[PDB]
Amino acid sequence: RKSAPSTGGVKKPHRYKPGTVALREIRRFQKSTELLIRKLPF
Amino acid sequence: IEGEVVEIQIDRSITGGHKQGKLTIKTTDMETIYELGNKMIDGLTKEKVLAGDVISIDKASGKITKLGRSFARSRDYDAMGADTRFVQCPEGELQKRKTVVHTVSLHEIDVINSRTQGFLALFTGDTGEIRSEVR
Amino acid sequence: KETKEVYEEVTELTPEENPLGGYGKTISHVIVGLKSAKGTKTLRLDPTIYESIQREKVSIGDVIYIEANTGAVKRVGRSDAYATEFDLETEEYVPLPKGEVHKKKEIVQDVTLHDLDVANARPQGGQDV
Amino acid sequence: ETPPIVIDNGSYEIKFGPSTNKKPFRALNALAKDKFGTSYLSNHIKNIKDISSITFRRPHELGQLTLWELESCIWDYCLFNPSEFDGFDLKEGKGHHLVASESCMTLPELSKHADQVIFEEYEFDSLFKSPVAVFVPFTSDYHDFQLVIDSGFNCTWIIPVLKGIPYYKAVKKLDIGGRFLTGLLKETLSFRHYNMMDETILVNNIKEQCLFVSPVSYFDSFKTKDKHALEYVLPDFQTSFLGYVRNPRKENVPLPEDAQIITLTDELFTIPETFFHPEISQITKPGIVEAILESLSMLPEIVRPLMVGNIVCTGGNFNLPNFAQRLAAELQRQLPTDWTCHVSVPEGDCALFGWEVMSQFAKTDSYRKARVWCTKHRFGYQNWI
Amino acid sequence: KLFKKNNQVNRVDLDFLNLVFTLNDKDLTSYHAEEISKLTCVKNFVEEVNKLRETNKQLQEEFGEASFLNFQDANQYFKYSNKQKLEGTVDMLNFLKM
Amino acid sequence: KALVEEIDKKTYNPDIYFTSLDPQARRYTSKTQQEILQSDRRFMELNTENFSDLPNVPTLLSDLTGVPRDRIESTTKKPETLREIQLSYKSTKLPKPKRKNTNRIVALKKVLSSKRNLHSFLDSALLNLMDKNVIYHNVYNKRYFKVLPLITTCSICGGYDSISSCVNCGNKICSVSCFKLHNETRCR
Ligand SMILES: Nc1ncnc2c1ncn2[C@@H]1O[C@H](COP(=O)(O)OP(=O)(O)O)[C@@H](O)[C@H]1O
Ligand code: BEF
Ligand SMILES: [Mg+2]
Ligand SMILES: [Zn+2]
Ligand SMILES: [Zn+2]
Repeated sequence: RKSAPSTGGVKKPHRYKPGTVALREIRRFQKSTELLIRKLPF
Repeated sequence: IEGEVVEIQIDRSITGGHKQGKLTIKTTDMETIYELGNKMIDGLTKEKVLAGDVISIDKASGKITKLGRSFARSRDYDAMGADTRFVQCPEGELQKRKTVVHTVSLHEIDVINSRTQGFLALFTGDTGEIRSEVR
Repeated sequence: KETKEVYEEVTELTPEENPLGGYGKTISHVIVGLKSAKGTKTLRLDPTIYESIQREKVSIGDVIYIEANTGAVKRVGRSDAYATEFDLETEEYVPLPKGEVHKKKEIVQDVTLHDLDVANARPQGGQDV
Repeated sequence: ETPPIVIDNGSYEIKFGPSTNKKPFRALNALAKDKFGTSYLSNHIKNIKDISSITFRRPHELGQLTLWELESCIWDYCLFNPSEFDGFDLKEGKGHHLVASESCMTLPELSKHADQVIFEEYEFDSLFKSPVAVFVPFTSDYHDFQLVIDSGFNCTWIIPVLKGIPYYKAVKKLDIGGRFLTGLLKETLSFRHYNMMDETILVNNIKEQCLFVSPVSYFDSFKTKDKHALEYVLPDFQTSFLGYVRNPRKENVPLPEDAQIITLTDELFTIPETFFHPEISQITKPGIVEAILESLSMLPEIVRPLMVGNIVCTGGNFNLPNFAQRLAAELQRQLPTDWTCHVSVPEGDCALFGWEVMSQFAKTDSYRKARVWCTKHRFGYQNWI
Repeated sequence: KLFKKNNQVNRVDLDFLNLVFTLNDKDLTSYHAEEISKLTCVKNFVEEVNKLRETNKQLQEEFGEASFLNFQDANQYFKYSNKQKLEGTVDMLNFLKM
Repeated sequence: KALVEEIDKKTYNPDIYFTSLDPQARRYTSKTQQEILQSDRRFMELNTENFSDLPNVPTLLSDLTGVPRDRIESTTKKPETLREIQLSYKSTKLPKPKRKNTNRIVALKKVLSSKRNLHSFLDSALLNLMDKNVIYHNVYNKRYFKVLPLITTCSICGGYDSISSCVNCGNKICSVSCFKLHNETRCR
């Protein structure tokens, strides 16, 4: 025989990306200018 | 190895092991902790070592050099009544291997070798015709 | 010239009793073991050597060389096998000897009769008067 | 056909070929489930250009071999394809003989099922299976008493052999094996560098090509690491998929391949030290020396020095350099002066050594005795206790 | 320390050679001296050194000075324990004759 | 020592003299399962060759060993094999018996299955191995730890010389900088 079933069908590489850039920016650039309450209520 | 100590831990013999010991030693820069060596309990109990003094240990010799008390903060150490010669400021790092240069003459060496305690003969002058083969 | 057979860590030690007499207490035998490098080997001996090694103040786990000629043994030191037993110590590290359990070596000595007769006349010993 | 096909069922590679050629062929036994949309056979994994996205399901696990479908597919792709493997052709094998290799820890159910699978799918008229240690006596002419170490891909084994027959009462196993060097190697590389994911061949080939085994202890290795360093370049997954070896004194290639030069001074020696002092790796494994001394202690004193007198090694764990002299120095210790031990380990290569051993065994009368209840008195190890 | 380090190498025991004899005076007579120094020299050790040379020959017939250990003495361990004793005891009796 | 010592007729403890000088809270010298649990967890990780498989590793070790995954993961940070062997090739293998159920399996389980798994293999009841482990591993004893147990080389800088241990974590440190950052960041 060989392999009658399978022969692939679905494969997908993924995971990470959104947080990597944020962490590299944080490590290579400090963070400041924190959140302020909405202007119109004040 | 030198550095200011805080207290000394000397324990007795119990079922689990030989003894218990954990010396915390402080300096100007960084402060850590070490453990006993069985013989070191006897070495530290030989003299009444006060807690919190700058004492140096050479593991190659094991000789305690109680140069002075722990400087640390002198607010509690402002009225010793002389003593310790203005203690000493801790140097920080502890792991140090410094060479010792000693100058001696041939007479001292041969006098030391001659008798059981040649230093006393050196300090008294009773060498008494040292033999040539030693020389 | 003279040849010498010497036996050189220590695996264990154990004495072996009723003296069958007016003596207080003793050991019929003493069995010990030496590690060395070229294989280990146990050793059976007389409580005299046990007494001598006790006077040498040697730990059970330690490196020991014992003289077969007369039985004189000195503390070689803390062997390298039991390194960093505690955080801080003072005993020498004494790397374990590389050789057979028992070793025979040839010794050649050059002396003068002047050393001989002064050695003969001068007394020796320990605590004797 | 008297000469059989020399099939060596191995977790990493299954050897095959006729019983006549002097060079056995290679075929990796694994599936490359590539995440990018493709799947490869047992011999289509070395020609792929993307590695940062893969997750394989090897048929061999910690216990035994599991994925029978993959094993059968690899078998029929290997034997029924003569173009890929020159000189390897067999259509059914009704009259062909077969030799198989498997671990000693095989369960009776596995033995029955596998032997029936062979007998029904391949219809081999005669066959014989035994652990790798049983081939050592076949090296009368065939030997009687040897001590065999089977440092397998899954688990390392200790086999005492008397009268050409294994002594399963004192058999010892130690899981420390292949499967593991790459483990702490990758863990240390990840701890000292950035985080790399979805890769299984970088660390394995790194171990295969640019590591060795602990000159004599941890001390020599951990100070001599600086002077004997080697900066293996990690193949950046954006453009590259395979790396090469570099050393500060014999630079093979000095060009930065996608930059990122990794300095491998430390952690060159961890796994080569877990074989004796796993406490460094924070694992409670005994070690190979403790296992062998325990097995010898269980063995009667009449037979103890005979097994230590002739030591042999089986498996690919000894392919890497700096292995024979360390084990020789170790066995020099432990054993007292009363009993003397002689080192006769194979010079490195062992899978091919076992292949040659079974090739020789196919040409002697030992194969004609226990050749085909089948898993009981011929493939069964109870008659050899 | 720099001096008392070669005593483990070049030390020679003059007492072992009986060269400190002056200190060993007040414990000995001669009626045992000559008698033992002759009897142990010839007749007490003729039955011992020759017997232990016979144990050397026994080792030789045992296995080729341990040459045929894994092929001849493989299945017999009692002869192994005889062979460990023979050469050791003959070397010890050589030490005894010295 | 100085002559004449004053004793207050209390304490009178010639050998004992300390208060704690701990900076360690717990009892290091005197009064486990965590060690063996982390050992088996990091051993299964030692089996794994993938970092993307690391999330899947606890599931595999829970399925293989049989211990619940949740408790092990919280604390620490072959019948099954026969099962997927049987279900793997349902279309090919034919499990037909040949009297094997009453001829060999008894002594087979006596000899091979005397210890069910690797954990039992390393702790066999036919002889002693844990005490053998302690005897061979001439590094540390059990229970009463008179040495304040510690760890390996410099974990950050990669240095080798002047190794020592931080007071709280016990994480080994060497030289400076890494000896300082592995103390400040790992100050527990
Ligand atoms: N480069 C290498 N370095 C270290 N070990 C290796 C290397 N290559 C292969 N090995 C080891 O050699 C072992 C050979 O095992 P094998 O004989 O296939 O086991 P089995 O006979 O049970 O199939 C593998 O399990 C792996 O542990
Ligand atoms: F399983 Be192996 F590498 F032979
Ligand atoms: Mg193999
Ligand atoms: Zn560091
Ligand atoms: Zn800490």
